[PDB]
Amino acid sequence: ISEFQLKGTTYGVCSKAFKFLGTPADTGHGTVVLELQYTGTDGPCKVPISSVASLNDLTPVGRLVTVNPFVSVATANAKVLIELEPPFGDSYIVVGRGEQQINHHWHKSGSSIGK
Repeated sequence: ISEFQLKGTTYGVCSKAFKFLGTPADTGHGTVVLELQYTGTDGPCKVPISSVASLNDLTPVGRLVTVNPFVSVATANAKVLIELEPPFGDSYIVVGRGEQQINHHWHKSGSSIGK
């Protein structure tokens, strides 16, 4: 399920220095827990993370549960666990902007993969 203000264009879409620490894992509460580390000393920017049902990142079907995805400071250099909402059947969790990205899958109660 999806709203505007939680995705919320609070700044321009950049991020540069992230790396995965923990790929998304379903909480059994309807959500996934996902962990990154922030691999640089810079980049106050609108962090591109998203939650969709078919890697249709072009129209967000889920949300970012933990926070509005925006890096408000250069001090964001943390190792940081974030919740997302992956919809039922399938989901795809995208981390990045055009030329610079990563993505991960999930499969939950009626997937194309049968779970």
